[PDB]
Amino acid sequence: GDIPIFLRSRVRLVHFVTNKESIETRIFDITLTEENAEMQRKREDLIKLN
Amino acid sequence: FVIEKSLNRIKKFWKEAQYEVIEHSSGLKLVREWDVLEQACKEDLEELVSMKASNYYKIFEQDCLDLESKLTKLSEIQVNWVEVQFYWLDLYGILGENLDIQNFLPLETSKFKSLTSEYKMITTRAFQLDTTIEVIHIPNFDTTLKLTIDSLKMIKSSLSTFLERQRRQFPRFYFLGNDDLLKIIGSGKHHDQVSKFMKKMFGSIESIIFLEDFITGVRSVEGEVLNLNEKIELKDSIQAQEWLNILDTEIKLSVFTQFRDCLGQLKDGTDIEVVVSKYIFQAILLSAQVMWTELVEKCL
Amino acid sequence: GPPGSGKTMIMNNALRNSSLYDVVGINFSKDTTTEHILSALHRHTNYVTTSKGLTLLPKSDIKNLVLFCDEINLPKLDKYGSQNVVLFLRQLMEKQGFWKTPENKWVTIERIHIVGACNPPTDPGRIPMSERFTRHAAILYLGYPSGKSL
Amino acid sequence: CLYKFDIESEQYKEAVLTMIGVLSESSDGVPKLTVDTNDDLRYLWDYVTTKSYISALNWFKNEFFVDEWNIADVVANSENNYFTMASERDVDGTFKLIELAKASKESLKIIPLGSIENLNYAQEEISKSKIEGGWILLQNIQMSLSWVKTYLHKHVEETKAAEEHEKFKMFMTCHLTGDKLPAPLLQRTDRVVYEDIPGILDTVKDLWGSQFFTGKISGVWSVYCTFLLSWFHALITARTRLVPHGFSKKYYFNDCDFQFASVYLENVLATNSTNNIPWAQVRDHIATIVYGGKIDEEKDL
Amino acid sequence: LKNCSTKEEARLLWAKVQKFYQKNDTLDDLNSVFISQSGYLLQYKFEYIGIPERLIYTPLLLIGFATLTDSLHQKYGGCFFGPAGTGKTETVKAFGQNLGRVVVVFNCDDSFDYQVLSRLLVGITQIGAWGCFDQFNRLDEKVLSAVSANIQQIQNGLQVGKSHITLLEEETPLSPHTAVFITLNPGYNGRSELPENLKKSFREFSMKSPQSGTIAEMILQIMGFEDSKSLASKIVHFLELLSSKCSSMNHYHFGLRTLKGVLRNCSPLISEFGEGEKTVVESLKRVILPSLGDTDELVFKDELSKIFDSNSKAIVQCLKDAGQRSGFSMSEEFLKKCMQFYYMQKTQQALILVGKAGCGKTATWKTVIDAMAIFDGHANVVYVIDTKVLTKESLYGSMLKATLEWRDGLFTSILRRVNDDITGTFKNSRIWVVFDSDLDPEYVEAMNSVLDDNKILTLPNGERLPIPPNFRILFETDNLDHTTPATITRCGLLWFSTDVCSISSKIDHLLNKSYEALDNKLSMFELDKLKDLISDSFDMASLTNIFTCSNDLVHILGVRTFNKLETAVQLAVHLISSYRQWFQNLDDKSLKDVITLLIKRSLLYALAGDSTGESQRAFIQTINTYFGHDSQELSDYSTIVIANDKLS
Amino acid sequence: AVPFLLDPSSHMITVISNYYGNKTVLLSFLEEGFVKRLENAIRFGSVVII
Ligand SMILES: Nc1ncnc2c1ncn2[C@@H]1O[C@H](COP(=O)(O)OP(=O)(O)NP(=O)(O)O)[C@@H](O)[C@H]1O
Ligand SMILES: Nc1ncnc2c1ncn2[C@@H]1O[C@H](COP(=O)(O)OP(=O)(O)NP(=O)(O)O)[C@@H](O)[C@H]1O
Ligand SMILES: Nc1ncnc2c1ncn2[C@@H]1O[C@H](COP(=O)(O)OP(=O)(O)NP(=O)(O)O)[C@@H](O)[C@H]1O
Ligand SMILES: [Mg+2]
Repeated sequence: GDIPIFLRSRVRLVHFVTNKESIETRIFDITLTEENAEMQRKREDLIKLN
Repeated sequence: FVIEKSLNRIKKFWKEAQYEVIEHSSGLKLVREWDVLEQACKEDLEELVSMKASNYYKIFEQDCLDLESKLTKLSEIQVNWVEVQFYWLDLYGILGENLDIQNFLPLETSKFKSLTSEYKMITTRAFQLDTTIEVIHIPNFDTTLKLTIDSLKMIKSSLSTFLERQRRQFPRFYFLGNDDLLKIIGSGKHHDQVSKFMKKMFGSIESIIFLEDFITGVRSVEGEVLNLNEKIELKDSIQAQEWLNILDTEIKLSVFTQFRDCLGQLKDGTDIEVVVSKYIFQAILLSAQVMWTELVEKCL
Repeated sequence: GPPGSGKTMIMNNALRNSSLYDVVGINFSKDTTTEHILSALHRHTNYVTTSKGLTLLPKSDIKNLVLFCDEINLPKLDKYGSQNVVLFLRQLMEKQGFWKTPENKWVTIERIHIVGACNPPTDPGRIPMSERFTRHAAILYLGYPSGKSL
Repeated sequence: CLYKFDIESEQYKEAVLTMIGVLSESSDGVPKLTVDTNDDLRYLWDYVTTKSYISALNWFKNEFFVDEWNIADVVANSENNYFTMASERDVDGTFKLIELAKASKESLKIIPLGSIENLNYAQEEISKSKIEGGWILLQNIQMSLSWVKTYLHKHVEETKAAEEHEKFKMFMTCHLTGDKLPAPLLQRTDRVVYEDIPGILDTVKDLWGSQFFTGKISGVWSVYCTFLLSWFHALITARTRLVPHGFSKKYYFNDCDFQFASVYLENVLATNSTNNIPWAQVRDHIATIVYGGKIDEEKDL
Repeated sequence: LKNCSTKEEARLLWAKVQKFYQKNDTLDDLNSVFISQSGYLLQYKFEYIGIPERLIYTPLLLIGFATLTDSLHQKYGGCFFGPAGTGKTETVKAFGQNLGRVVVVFNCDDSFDYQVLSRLLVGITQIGAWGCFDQFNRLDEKVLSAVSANIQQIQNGLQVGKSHITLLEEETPLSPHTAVFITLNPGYNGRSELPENLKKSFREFSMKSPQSGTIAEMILQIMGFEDSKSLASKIVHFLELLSSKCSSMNHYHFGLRTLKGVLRNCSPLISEFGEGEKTVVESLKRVILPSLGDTDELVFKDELSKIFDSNSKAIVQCLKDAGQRSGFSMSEEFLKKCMQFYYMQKTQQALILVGKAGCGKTATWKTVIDAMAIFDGHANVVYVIDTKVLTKESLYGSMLKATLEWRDGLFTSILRRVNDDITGTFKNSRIWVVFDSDLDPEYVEAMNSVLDDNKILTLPNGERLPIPPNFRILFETDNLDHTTPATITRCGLLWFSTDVCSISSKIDHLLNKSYEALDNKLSMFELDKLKDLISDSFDMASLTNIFTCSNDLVHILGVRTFNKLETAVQLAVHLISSYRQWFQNLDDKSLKDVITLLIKRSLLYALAGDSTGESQRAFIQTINTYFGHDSQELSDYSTIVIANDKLS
Repeated sequence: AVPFLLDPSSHMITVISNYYGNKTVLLSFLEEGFVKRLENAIRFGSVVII
């Protein structure tokens, strides 16, 4: 879908999508979650305990 | 005040509200332009519901809610008022006019008259009010319409059922369809108006031959004439659905007769040319076919 | 012709110049109706009933009335590819009359000429006009002056 | 290729690549031949050069080096209540799904969808079997398909609480060549393809088998004739797999054909004498009418 | 059977044909006649058939009878598929006839209501008739879905033996004698198939090779003339040639349906012609030719000669009268198209006339109409509607939203004048509604019921106006690309390949018109002198080269030469006649020079007036050079001037 | 400036909806009465998604 150039300039456009280009990222997450857990956990709570 | 500004304008709109009206041939005054107010009411209602979101709305909630309750009851009657009209109009052509058809349906008609008169009174008072919103204050308006639409639907249903039960007595009627069938049911006085339809329920046969008391035969779309053995006797008052069934059986019986007569002639060894003059096509054909088969059988 | 060719300048000039012809200005739009054209005429015209030609639609006086459709090729095409408003100009030109749409009765035009101006179908926004219309009008190309003229 | 080309050498790649290109009509040429460093590849080219194509193709599968997962292995191992198994019309997986059912946890329910009645009983027994837990099988779902869009599509979808119900599995038989099934409904279910293609002798045995269960409505000659027809069916049936060799197009010959062919035979047998002559008009009916009726191309006739 | 080698061969061949047997046993006579084929038996229902047009016996029709009898034996529906131009529906009909049944037929995608389809099906199951769905392959998703499901309810119930069945949310009883047949026409994708639900309840069979030859032989044989076999082969082979050699065209049908039209339209010509090939030749060029174009006409003629060799005076003298009256010249072509039309109008109720702008399509039907009025004495009422000017609402009519009141449109109102109330007499006259504009699927979809065999106009309120035979419909249009193939098969088609008229003839016609336009408001003294001046001032020999150089040139918004003529003549005439008053005292040389100047100018504008203005100048030189050298030369700015206060 | 959310499956539309609760008012550019129903949301402070 094509929006007017007028909208796209004025507007902050965000892609929530899985384009298959998201796979590289997502299999790493799974890989890391299942391989090195403690640094996936302490990847997540990095802001929490801080 | 973001609110009173809107509420005033809904009111200002509905005090000038007007249905356009043109009466049809006799009695009931119809309304043109339904969708306009059905929309505008739906739109203003939505504006009133969403108003409840406002933070300054709390104190004015009453003055809003009263308007909501009034418009909501207009909507209740609009939804009904339109279908009452639509159904009635559709039924008037079938019921209120033609005397013969309303004759065999004393009942659906007997109800239609009363509904009509009542719907006439209520509408006539309604358009005397010179405003549409005012309609909500008419005693037994909403009730009248709901009773009316329900009753009309009960008639429409009854009619549909009546016809479908009518076809099942002479299933060929399923080829006609409603309009023409009603013409047959009513014209069963005359018997001559049934002839038109004999292409549609048989297709082989075009029209039907009378001695004015009795039915002597039929004539096919080709122009062939099939004379029945037994002429079909008719009395001044007799249902079509009966003698039509007698006819349908007698044309088959008649074809069979011509078949055996002609075939027996050919068996006795008359020339085919002799026969060609004296019988209808179908009979002399099956004759030739059966006899042939027998001959080329022994010839084998 | 191209822009600045002088089409609108010269023809409005010619028709305003002579007393014998008066103009009815119309600017066709890619959305335009037959009913715009008719209403465009109704200020300068009057319907009459004449047993000779039945219903007639002449100008309100004696001298002739010329309808000028500027940007005449712009009106759009039906899904099936036909622009009715042009075919209507055609019906006027070939049959010298038209059906009055609501009442189903034949109208005959009197002392009304149809004339138009436009840019070549080659340009964007312009639509092809059928030879069934254009056969009835003489077509003149109009272009930039001799430049010595300029 | 995707894997090895990464792991293995450039001479490996160009060899496997040229060897594939030979299987295709892409190019024909001898691979860079390394000696015993790559054993398997010499094993592959050996398949390509001796013109045995099947084993050449499944070289990759056996060098892929896996255990393939049986229908049984998918069904049992998979956690989901919904399976659609498509197949060519040539074969149906009902008889297999029966045996897979008897083999584990019983509960075989075969629901044909013929009628309005078969459809009501379908959706009655669905709502019944999903509370009770039995296996429910909807045969050739494609024929009712306006039913699926309205009822089934939403009735699988709108429920994620179907897992909260007992151990219950709904099977849907599909056809690969046939009307497209709604993409969301399909993705919602575990998909499989039923490929199992009987031998000719097998098919003859199974046809011949289904017949003696009918008792005897016929004499001794009809049996001989039933025998022949089983053979004839098995052979035609087989020829359709051949595709351009044998039959020009894909033709499907169902049980409807076999029934009609045998019905004709019983008739021509009952109507005539015990002489062996009637065979003249037996061929022509089966060839031109019964079986060959379906056929538009004169070659195939 | 005679020529069979062996007694066994005879029995086989005997077994492939329908045999008609009669039980001498009992009462219940109507069940006493049955049919044996392939060793399967079928009883004869005695429904009255009349005298239908009976199909020629060919082995394909017999095999079709065999597959159908094979199916019904087990109470499966039979189904036919195969390309358009064989026959299927009509084969099922004859199959019904042979067993003494009238088959009811549903033509599909006829814009039919599902209600009427449902209802007919209910009738057929209760009655127990045989239904046939013509072109079942095309039906809408929801329509086909529902009809199909009902057909399985029926077919299933027949196999099972149910006394009553349930369908569509309607319950009905079921006659054991009910049956449903289906014919399927192919799309570009390949031969159509039954929806999955019915695939198991039917038996599919192919209709392939119609055996056009044997059909033609026997039909030619019942007209009983000359060489039935020879003419058959030559005619069939010839249509075959026509299909092979002539260009592929969307609307060309050389099939068995066209061949039958030839054999049947061959019959009337027999009276004033012989029964020889000559009649066959005449029938062919009457049926085939009108549709064919430039090349394809000469192909028809070339391949016609290669195979078989080769109201006239009255009508042609009336046409000549009609052309002579409107100012039209009678050519080979113009007369040709007129005659083609005249013979079309007798057969075809709706006619389609196709050709480029300025073809003379209008001139043709108007002239042929006018000449029939002369000839037949039947007066003609002509309504010319430019179609796409009006919306469907405006043309056919419409209904008010609320009050459900009907209002007639243009077409319906002028139809009502004809039927419901005739103050005068429309009885003895012919009416012609002419649609001048481009025809699109939508408008004919509305009136396709008119074009139909139903001959009734269908309005949304269900007013169902019948249509008399006095009522004839014309479509004159330039292109057929967007019309329905069905609209064409319903109408007759008259194609205009080239202009009906020679360029000089049109010029001559225009001049006549311009002269007669003057004849009303001017004296005969001036008219004679001037019309002599104009006509003899320019000759076709000069002009033809000019029109030819006009053809080599760049025309912005170009109109072909033939159509520019109207501008040419009318400009010239009016221009010359504008100055008529100064010709009394004018010298004899000077005028010819003046006439020539006024004509050169008008000929310039009418031809090159749409050119670049550089090209205008080049074309002026082309006009001076191709007319007389002595004749007054035209210049860019050249003009005639006359003095203010005095004549000069 | 106004966010423009893009997802092929719109789970994000129910994310915003879960965030603001009942407050969310969902409109479309293709629906008929949209123009007014926007005028309603905007005046009384509803959270809009188009
Ligand atoms: N002799 C002239 N006298 C006056 N103005 C002239 C003359 N020649 C050219 N022009 C100019 O030409 C222009 C006229 O453009 P005009 O033809 O009226 O628009 P147009 O015909 O509609 N072309 P287009 O824009 O494509 O529709 C003006 O700027 C005039 O000043
Ligand atoms: N054996 C035959 N004898 C005489 N006419 C035949 C025979 N077979 C076909 N025809 C004619 O061939 C034409 C084909 O028409 P029809 O039977 O309607 O074709 P269809 O396959 O049923 N539908 P369509 O192919 O689209 O026209 C008709 O004019 C038939 O009369
Ligand atoms: N036979 C003829 N002899 C001489 N002039 C003719 C002849 N036929 C037509 N004309 C002239 O050439 C013109 C051709 O136009 P017309 O007869 O209307 O055909 P047409 O195809 O209907 N034009 P159109 O409706 O735009 O497609 C006529 O208007 C006459 O002026
Ligand atoms: Mg014309």
